[PDB]
Amino acid sequence: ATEACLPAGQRKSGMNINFYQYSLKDSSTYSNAAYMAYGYASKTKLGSVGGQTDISIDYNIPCVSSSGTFPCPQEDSYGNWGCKGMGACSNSQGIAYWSTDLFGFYTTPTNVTLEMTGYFLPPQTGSYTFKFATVDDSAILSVGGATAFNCCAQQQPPITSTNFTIDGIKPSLPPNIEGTVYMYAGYYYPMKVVYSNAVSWGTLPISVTLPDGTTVSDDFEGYVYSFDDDLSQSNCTVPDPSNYLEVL
Ligand code: NA
Repeated sequence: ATEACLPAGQRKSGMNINFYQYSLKDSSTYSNAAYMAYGYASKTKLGSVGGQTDISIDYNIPCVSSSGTFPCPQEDSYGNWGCKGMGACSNSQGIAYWSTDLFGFYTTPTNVTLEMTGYFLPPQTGSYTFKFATVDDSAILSVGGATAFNCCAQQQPPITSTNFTIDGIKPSLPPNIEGTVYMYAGYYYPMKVVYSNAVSWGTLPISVTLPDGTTVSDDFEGYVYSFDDDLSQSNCTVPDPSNYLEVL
């Protein structure tokens, strides 16, 4: 069974996002499981935002044209280089860019690592299939109190588990990388996404298919929550929700 939790403190809507330094055009650091599970936090912490319910990433670099500067959808880049409907671009694909596109935090989405944490609250008991439609550049998803982070300890340093629910670590990988978790209604499941980009475009389309077959994509409002740490809440961890002994 996947470990879940019952935090007793004030629930907040959305995930916390911590941002950490990642070097432009470093294509090797994020290829390692240890880095993606926890090593990212040994680099400089850039900052954080909270309360985020729209969690998909779709970062497009600028195209500087005489008609102005506009983000170029990845699929519209061509040549050496232009953007369809904009002509040739005067700016490089290969430098850092500053934007608030990631969760409103002003940083360099071209080169950054971020950690999303929160608790997923299943409305229905059954099999949930999480998916990343594509990954630019490297990402993991972990679900469970022994795999994502410890119950009632959302804000602590990362745990060392490499038992990822979705392993999207840059070796490129196929599209539509998926991992399934059997979940019991009403229990709060620790959830961690770590995402990294080294250059240019960044993409992580996150979705989950519910037991009833419906798909929730990008906007996880009503499903994801945060709690401030309470390391003193003795009963918080539920190692096997299918054998929890009290009334939920
Ligand atoms: Na990229």
